[PDB]
Amino acid sequence: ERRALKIGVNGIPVTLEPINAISNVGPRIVNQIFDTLVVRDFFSNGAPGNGINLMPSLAESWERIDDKSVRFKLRQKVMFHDGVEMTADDVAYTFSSERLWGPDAIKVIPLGGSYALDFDEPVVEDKYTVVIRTKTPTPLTESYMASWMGRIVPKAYYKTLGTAAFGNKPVGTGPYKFVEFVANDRVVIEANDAYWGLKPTASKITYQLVAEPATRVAGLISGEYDIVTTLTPDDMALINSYPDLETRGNIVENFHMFTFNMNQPVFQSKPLRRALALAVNRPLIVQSLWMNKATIPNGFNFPNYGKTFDPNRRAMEYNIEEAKRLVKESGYDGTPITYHTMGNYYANAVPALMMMIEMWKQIGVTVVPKVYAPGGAPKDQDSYMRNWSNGQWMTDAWATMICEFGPKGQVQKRWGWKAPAEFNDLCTKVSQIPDSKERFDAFNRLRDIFEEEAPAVILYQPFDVYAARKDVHWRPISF
Repeated sequence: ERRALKIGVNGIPVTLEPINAISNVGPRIVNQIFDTLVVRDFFSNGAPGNGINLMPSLAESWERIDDKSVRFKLRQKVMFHDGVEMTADDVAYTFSSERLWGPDAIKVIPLGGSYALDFDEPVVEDKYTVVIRTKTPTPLTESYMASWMGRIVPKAYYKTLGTAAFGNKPVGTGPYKFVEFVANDRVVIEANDAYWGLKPTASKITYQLVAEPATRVAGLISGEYDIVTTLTPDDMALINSYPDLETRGNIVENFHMFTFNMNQPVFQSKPLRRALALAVNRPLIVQSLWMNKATIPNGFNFPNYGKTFDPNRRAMEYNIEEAKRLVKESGYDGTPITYHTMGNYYANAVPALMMMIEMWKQIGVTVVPKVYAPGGAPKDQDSYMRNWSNGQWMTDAWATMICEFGPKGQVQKRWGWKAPAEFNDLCTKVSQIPDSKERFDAFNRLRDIFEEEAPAVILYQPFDVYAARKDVHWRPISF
């Protein structure tokens, strides 16, 4: 009745601490180990997979008290995997200054600051009642608690171990409990039959890194894997020709990109960054490698932003006449520039890069691929161009333009983008005003600045494909 699942994955996260595991490969594991206060009903209001009504989870109920404060009434007798009962203390600690958004917390959850709402210290009213507060008004508290920032950690155990060591031996309240983590290789979790919710339906889950997609497809065909991730539309015909197997594909609320180390002199200024951006022929890449199933957004602008999505925004520019003119202006000597990619951690990363190398050769720039295996990431000083993705994890344009690219983010702080002052002032402004024409127009100005500055270059939203045995009716890979 309960089988051990073997999942062939594109990558293994560097840690299982839930915030530091935020990546394309960590949530699928940490979402089984941990729970959130509330969850999104992805099928609410007729939504075919990405709906937004919030439903109870670790919180049985919740009440917004005012524009800064939300009271959560917690489920009782919820046990962490080590037998310690979850209480309001744990929830308060999860969103505390000490763990998440204060100055010392920034050092160990480097991105806790940039991804935190403007929290004030939570208040514990009683064993099962906590109030989550913000120093300034924000309507996002409740939906943030359903996000990948909201996974609840055990205060005593986490504080004792510290963020790094906790990430190697995580304890949560989720339906599966930690067994093993071998860096760059596998994670094993096992059924938690003390789970407060529905009993787990698998006895154990092993996430095994299988770097090459063709090896993952061959492993599903041979029965070595029950489920495999991060395939492309091109793999679908072969898999679906096996009656026992099937594929599932969808546009995901994530965009692939390439970006730059702007601490490097070659990328400290926008001309050469923008030149590389304007030479990307996105429709050709989508037609060649994605069977025309990947979507090209009209800027840093996605429908899940709701009131801050602009359906009439212009397309991102393709102008090799201007790209050639900007290469000449930059004084680009012709020196080869590396583009680092961890194989096909991102689906079609290497074939899209090879097509972009040809496009960049056509505008006078020489880009050379530097393909590395998991754990072989270069030091920041050795990184120039690289690929990345951003998951659009809020129903508001604050994520990821402000999270990642704003003044508190890693693109400016770690990777050296010296953003125009109007950009950082607009980031500050949008975060202190409600949904309105002012806020909507402000995000459009930020999008315009993003395209002019090219701290990153959006490629497309991938058509993510996974595959599985038809007789495997539950798949913990987080669509």
